[PDB]
Amino acid sequence: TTIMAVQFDGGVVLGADSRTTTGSYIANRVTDKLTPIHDRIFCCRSGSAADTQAVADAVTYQLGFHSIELNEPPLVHTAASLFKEMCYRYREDLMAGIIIAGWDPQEGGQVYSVPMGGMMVRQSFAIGGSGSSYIYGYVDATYREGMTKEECLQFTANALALAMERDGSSGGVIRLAAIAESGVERQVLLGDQIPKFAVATP
Amino acid sequence: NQYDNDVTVWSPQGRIHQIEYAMEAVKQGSATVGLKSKTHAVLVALKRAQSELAAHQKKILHVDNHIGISIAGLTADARLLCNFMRQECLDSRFVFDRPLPVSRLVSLIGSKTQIPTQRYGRRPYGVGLLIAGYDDMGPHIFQTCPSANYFDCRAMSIGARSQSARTYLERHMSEFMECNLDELVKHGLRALRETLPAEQDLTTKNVSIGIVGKDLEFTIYDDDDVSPFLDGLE
Amino acid sequence: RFSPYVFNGGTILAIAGEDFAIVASDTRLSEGFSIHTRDSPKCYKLTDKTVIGCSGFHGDCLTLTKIIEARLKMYKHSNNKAMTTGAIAAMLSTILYSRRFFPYYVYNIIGGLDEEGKGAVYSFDPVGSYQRDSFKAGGSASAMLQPLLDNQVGFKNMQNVEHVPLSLDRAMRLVKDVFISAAERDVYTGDALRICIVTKEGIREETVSLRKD
Amino acid sequence: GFDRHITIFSPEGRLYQVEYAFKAINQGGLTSVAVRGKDCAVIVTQKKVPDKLLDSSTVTHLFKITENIGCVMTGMTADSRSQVQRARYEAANWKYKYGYEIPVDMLCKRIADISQVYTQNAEMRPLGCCMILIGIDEEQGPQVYKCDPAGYYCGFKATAAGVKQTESTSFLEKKVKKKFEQTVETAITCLSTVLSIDFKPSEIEVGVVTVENPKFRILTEAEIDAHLVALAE
Amino acid sequence: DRGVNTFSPEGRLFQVEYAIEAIKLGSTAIGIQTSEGVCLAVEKRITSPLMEPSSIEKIVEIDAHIGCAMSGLIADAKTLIDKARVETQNHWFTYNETMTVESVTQAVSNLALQFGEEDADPGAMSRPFGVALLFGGVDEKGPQLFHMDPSGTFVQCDARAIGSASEGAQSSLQEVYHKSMTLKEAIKSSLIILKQVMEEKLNATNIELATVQPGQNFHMFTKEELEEVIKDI
Amino acid sequence: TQNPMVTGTSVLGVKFEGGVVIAADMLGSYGSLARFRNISRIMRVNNSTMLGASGDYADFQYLKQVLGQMVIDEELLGDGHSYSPRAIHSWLTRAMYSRRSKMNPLWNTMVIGGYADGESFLGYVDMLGVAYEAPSLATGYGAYLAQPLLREVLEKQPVLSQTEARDLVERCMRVLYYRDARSYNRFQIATVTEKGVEIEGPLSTETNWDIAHMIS
Amino acid sequence: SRRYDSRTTIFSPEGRLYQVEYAMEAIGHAGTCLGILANDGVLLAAERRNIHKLLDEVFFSEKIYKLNEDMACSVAGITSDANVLTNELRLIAQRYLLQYQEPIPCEQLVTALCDIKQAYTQFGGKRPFGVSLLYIGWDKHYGFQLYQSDPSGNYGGWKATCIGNNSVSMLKQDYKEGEMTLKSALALAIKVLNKTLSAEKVEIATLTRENGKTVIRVLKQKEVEQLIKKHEEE
Amino acid sequence: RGYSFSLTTFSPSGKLVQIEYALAAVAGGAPSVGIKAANGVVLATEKKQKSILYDERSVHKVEPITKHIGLVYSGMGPDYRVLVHRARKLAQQYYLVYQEPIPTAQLVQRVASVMQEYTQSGGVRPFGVSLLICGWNEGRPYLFQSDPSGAYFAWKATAMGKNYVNGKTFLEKRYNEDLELEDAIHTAILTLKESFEGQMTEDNIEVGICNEAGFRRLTPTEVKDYLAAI
Amino acid sequence: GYDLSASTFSPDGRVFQVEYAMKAVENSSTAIGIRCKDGVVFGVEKLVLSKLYEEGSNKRLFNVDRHVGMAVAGLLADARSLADIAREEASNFRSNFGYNIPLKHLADRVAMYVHAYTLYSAVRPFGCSFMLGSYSVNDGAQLYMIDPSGVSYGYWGCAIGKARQAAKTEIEKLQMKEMTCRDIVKEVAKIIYIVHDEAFELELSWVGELTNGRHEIVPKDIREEAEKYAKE
Repeated sequence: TTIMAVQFDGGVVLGADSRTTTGSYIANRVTDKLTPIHDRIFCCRSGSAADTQAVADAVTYQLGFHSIELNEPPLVHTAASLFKEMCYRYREDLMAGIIIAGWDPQEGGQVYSVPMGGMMVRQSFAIGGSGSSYIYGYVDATYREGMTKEECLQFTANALALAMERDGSSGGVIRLAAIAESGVERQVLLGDQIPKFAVATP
Repeated sequence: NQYDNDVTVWSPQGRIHQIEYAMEAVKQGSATVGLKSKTHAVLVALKRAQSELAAHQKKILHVDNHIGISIAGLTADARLLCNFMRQECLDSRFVFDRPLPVSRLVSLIGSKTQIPTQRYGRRPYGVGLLIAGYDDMGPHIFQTCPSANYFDCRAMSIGARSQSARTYLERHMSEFMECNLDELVKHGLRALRETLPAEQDLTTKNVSIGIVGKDLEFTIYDDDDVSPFLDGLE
Repeated sequence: RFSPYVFNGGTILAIAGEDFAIVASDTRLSEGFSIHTRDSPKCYKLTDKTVIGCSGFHGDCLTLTKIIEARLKMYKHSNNKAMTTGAIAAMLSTILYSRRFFPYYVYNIIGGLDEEGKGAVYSFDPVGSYQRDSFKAGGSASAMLQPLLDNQVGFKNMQNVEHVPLSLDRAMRLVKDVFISAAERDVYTGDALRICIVTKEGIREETVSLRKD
Repeated sequence: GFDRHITIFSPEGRLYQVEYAFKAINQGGLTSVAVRGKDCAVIVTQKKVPDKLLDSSTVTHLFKITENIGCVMTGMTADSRSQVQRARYEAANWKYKYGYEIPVDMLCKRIADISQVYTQNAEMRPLGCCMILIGIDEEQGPQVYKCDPAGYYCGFKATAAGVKQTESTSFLEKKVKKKFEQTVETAITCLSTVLSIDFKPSEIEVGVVTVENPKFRILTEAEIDAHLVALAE
Repeated sequence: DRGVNTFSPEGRLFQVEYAIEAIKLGSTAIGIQTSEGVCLAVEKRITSPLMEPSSIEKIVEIDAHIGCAMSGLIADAKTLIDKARVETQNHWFTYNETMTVESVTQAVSNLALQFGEEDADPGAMSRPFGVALLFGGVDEKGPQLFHMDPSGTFVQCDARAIGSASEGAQSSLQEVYHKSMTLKEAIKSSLIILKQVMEEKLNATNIELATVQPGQNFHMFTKEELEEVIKDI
Repeated sequence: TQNPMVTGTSVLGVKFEGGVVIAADMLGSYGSLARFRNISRIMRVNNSTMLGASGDYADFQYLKQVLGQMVIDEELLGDGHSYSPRAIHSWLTRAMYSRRSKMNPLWNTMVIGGYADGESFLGYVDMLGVAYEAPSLATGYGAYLAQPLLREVLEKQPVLSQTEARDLVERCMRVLYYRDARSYNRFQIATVTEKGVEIEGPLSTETNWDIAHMIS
Repeated sequence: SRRYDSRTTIFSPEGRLYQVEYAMEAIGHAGTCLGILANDGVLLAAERRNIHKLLDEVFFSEKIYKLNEDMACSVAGITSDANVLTNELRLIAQRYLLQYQEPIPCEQLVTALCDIKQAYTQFGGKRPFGVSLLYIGWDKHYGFQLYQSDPSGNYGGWKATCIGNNSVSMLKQDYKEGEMTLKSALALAIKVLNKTLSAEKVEIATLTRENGKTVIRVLKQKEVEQLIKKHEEE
Repeated sequence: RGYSFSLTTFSPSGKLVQIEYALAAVAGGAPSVGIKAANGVVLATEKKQKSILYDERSVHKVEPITKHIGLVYSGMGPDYRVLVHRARKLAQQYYLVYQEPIPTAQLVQRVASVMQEYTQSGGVRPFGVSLLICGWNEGRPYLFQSDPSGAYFAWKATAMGKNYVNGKTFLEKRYNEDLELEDAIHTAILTLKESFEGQMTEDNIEVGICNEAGFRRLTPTEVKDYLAAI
Repeated sequence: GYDLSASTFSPDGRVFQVEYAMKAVENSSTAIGIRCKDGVVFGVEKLVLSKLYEEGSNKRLFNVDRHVGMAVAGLLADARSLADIAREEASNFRSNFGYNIPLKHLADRVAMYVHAYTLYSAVRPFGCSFMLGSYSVNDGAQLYMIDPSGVSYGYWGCAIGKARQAAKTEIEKLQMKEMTCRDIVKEVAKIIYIVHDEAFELELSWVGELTNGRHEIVPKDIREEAEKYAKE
């Protein structure tokens, strides 16, 4: 479980690993922790698995009903706000450190973080999950300012490659999703597409 | 009159047909007069004695910690409304630990007596309050009504034949925003001394007044303490 | 998992003479090992003739004084008569008992004077058991001030000293020395006791400092 | 006693509230005719602004239930938005409760059923608006439905709703027995042959759905203007 | 008809001004506050002579130092006499003292104009309490009696008459009381009952008299005390 | 209690002739992990009152939306009558005591301050409801560390100019950078004066590591 | 609204109950099914609706309903209501078993049903249950016994009472109260029904026993063709 | 909210005024026949719309209750749809507790139980739909009819809706106790053919049978088939 | 007697408890609202009864959410009630969804509130027409007006009250689209002084680029500048 989301310019670039471990057994080698909730706004999901997608389709219900009620595309701040409320009110029963992203037409690239306690902050890059403690040095050192789509694509790609390489509860294919004006352009990285790094030998 | 099953119905012109008739039901009540200065607002009430003799059904009431009232209509319904107003004024003493401002007080009772005007089979609170208090700015005074439509007024009189007291008190507004307590309450009693049936005296028995404002608690003057207020011959 | 009480400390004393009631206090509220403030009174002027002292957990002391203050006001213009002192003691006994199963952890002492004029002082456990006395400090240095004015007020275990009734000079000098002694010996000292003293003509409030450490 | 007061049975049946509620949908009258295409359910209605002081964009009937279902209603417009909000509520509640997005038929069954429980219980009036609502599912073609204020949804080809309902359905019945994706001689011409205005592209609202693009689209004066100048045959 | 919470084309409620009636119906009671007590009396109007007259409770002691005297629609007061004594021992319980008479009279008169058709749970009241009564009581302020209405209006009183003799006995009582007890107000009040006489010359079987004096608590008079007083007139 | 909540560390403040200044570091420490750096813990409310937070930050976002909604709601009644910092302190006190009274407590421990009509104000509201007023406050480990520097100068002179108080809390915040483990470099300093609430963030601490090279 | 309510729970000025005696006239329109007890067991004797071929098979009829092993009931008046209440009272029977492990002596059951049916005519503003149903049963305490109730609420031991039209007076000149000998009770039942007839248009059902346990027979077809030829004159 | 007083009440004659009005609203409804047959039933009905404009595959009048029990109505339109909703729910309570498809008799018990309290209970008017029931239930088929009162009767044949006296007399004339399969369909077709108001269109009638394999609607190619075999 | 209950139609489909509420705002004073490109300007007629009432004795320009306004017409009790529950409604939106409430959703919400309140005999309809108005930085100067029937329309220059038969004509002849709100504050007095045909102690409030999404009673200077449109 490791999630990245980088606001590059205009839109954002997501990224998520793919394992669902029952402690020490990968129950699902291929899952999409990326999920759409309306059109452009995607939420990710970390921590537990059963609660967080009940939150995800609950806010697909509330955000979709609100968006059709306004006849306008909703802001990402709306979805992160009812993530703050829906995750905050049930904070002692949920392990859902979801970090969301999307392109609203009003502002632009927005990436919000809703951590395990349940709150809302806006970040340039966000990060969250089990393995998402092994790459604060790399993401803190490499992310410069105002990067473009291809270098945040490979930046999220090799950051998640480090985190899937070092965590045991994180691995498999990684899924990228670049939310922009022209819709989502998602893809997967199947094996050799992972930027494998050399191990030093002692 | 098929408009007798009637706080749900509308008369075909515009009329709701009995919560203006509750305004009749406070026209029927006893007369009173309140007013305000630049510093401290006063309340003056004459108390009807429909008995042997009595405390004459004491009108002006202690609600507060400087937001005093003057009822005029039903008495049990008035006491219910001032247990409401009293209890949540003390609740604003409890929570916020400030004096509850007079405007929010009269507005939320103006939303509390407005609910039975709305719904079914529930009479309006047939009582015309004449509340008066001293918040942060000048000492306000509010008539409110059983039609749940309060008025940020100055120098208002409500009750039986109180219109003559208004038309005295309308043509004597120029000597307000001055005129300290000793000469102000004289100017209110000679405003009250027109609702009486033209025979001579504001006695110490029936007149009970109340003072509220700068650096003094809402203070009730009963049978004894109204006797230092004495003047006028007409 | 939470421990909803701490012990913010403080020791408060009240003495009932024959026309007065010296409700002493202290100032320093503090838990753990760091002090918070040195201004905080613990004697609250309820009516002109009733003064509470209130020690223990400070937030629940505070809410308790809000409740007994607001219900004193709820009494006073429901009967057009002020409270007495014993009625304050009774309704505070049923306020303290009414929330028993998550109790008001607070030791409070109600001083003041009676209807006829003689001073009385009501003591309380944190669940509510009132006895009128002429002494009984309470709350942090409860077991320290008590044996002195068991002796210098009650005259117990003491032969024929020809004991005189107390006054506003002997009992005045009997409150300052016990709080400088407990300022030496207790940890929850107080730095400036604020003796809310009650009399027949009204109320005044003397303050004098202590061992500030 | 109270036959014409309460939604109860009079003698000979004929509870006298639903036809008093049917006469409520003719109040004023801004009139919808819906056209169905073996591949395109177009929507037509007329809409009159009073005084060029209304905002013409805000006044409409033409609501959007979801990304696949549109609707238009000709009743009293007070009772319209209370009915369309519950239809949006049951659409989103269907998508949260049963997975897939709701198909057009049992949506109209469900709002027909709450309109039934309006006209079954007393102490509530059956609210006077009928819901011409279109939409496409995966299995069948485009559909169109109308629940009345009594709850009797039918499943239509081409009815209409509002004032001049009978002239419209007579024109459509006379002009469907002949056999239309363009719907140029059917959709507007029902209005221009019933009430004879031969509209400029302001007063007409058109909402299409197509099989090639099932998203509900409300058209503007450009494309409806080309649609109107195509009436030059 | 019309309901209970409606105002009358005179100016007041229907059920309240109808509750002023059924006080003319029923027995008569009188009370005199003095400077050293308060006396209450009631001619409880025995119907037949085949029977037992000393169980028609019309002088009821709320507490040891509050005694009430009801009339009108009898036995409708028992719920609010119950509320009077339960509120009394609640006051003594929570406050450890005696009461006033305006606190029990304050507490009962809140229940008078507290009814209605559609309200909270059906343990509420429908009609107003059609019983006028007055609490003779002694306080630390003074002995006093508080005449209630069915409207919830309660007033200070020192000489008040209720029941059917609310005009002639009240006007007679208006001219015969100014000074103090000195043992003869209780003998100049049954004299007013002696003028009132309906069926029988006011012996110690048809009137119930009780005084509340500041030294004692109360004294519901027994038979030989009553006929000791009646012998003196 | 159940999870590694996202916390702060300290909002220390001092009043002065003029107004009152409070200061806090921007840190979202997820239990020995500085997960959130740029995170403001200084709430502005109506123009004469301020508000901090030391404990759980999620509960501070709950309090910033209920304080914000309450103060705009009573702000739009017109008729003057804004909240004196009496009432924010007392309402926050009754909110937290009524919150632990049902054993579902707010976990943050803040200090609210503000300049009223006459004089300034600096009040502490605890997790449990322990509320008071003080000439100078500090929350968390600042109450162990910044508190001696505050109640040393204020025992000498209980009168401060604005630059003396501002340098005082800058120096105390530097001390909490030196000793407190859950402390971050940059911090918002924030002052309310006669002209109102203003927040000057973010600042830095000039560190003095010159004693490091004497270790053998 | 109070204009709309039928006001069922109102006394007449003559003191009676308007919606209750309208149910008593509902019994006289449709109703038959007398019941006779003996020293031996008890029988119902009933009538179906009409001659209308178009009726395939009733397991039990629409008239005689089984309640326990030792009780049964028959129904007059409105058939839509009573079905509900008989399932209702059936529940009562079984829960007495759940409370006591007894086969519910029938007077307990009749008392319970009459209490809830009295509760529908007491308050709630609803219409009363328009059925004067009756009961047959046995307990170890008393003998064979039948009870009879009505929509008012009262009931009784009504040894030979019929319900519905053409009212039982002949039975109170013919019933021998001491001994009855249940075959002759069948003969008296087909006498009364012969004055007021095979099992196309009759429904007679008996309650008997063997060795302690009760047997409720519905008197299958050919027994009726026996008893219908058991006359010559009557 | 709500009324909590019954609007259905007793006449001074001693009868229910609302229920006879409900049977009037049934008797002004569309005619529908139902024929119990020796192995299976047939429940025909008449779908005459206003014009030739509607979708005759959209709404149904034959529609099952979840296993093998269809029910056809005559009278009010959507009150029927409520009774189908309640009937399917009651059949699924029974199926989840007793793990068999519901006996037809018990379904008619519970549907007649839910139609009773709308003759009482707070302002609701009775339904005014006298729908009739089918069902195979083990061994021999069943047929019933729940009146808007709440009564129910089982038989061999009936009609309802418009001019149902002619349907009951005509089915009393032409019925045999062994008359079993498609001959019942035949006489059902020539019971609706009796009036129909004209021309006997296959899109204006629909039938439903219970031929020992579950209730099933008949496809429109099968009714027109026997309309070719008239 | 097909009157007196909102759950009973006419025999031609016209719920009389709604049109009796509509004339119940036609016997109350005017309150005009004029949209322009930088915001919406309100102006309310006052019908000051005695000298005893002071300035702003009854507010009729309420505000709700720190940007939308409440020019009301009918019964001030009912209008004040739906004003405060509009305050609670934007409170639940801002607390619930974070984003500041767009006005179309608030007008549809309060609109269906006061409409769904006219479907029952257990309530009366409201007796108060009222209008809203604000603009976000990308909204446009949205205002809506709501009848006691519950219908809500977007307008430009809507006017409710007694003399709306007069008031709609001048707002129609005033140039509507392209002027910068300060002049129309001034021009509002010309409408109010024309439609008052009898103390007319009027009151104005707006939202604009001089306000940045707020409300102010005027500030107070046009009250001595738009008073100088006497003699017209």
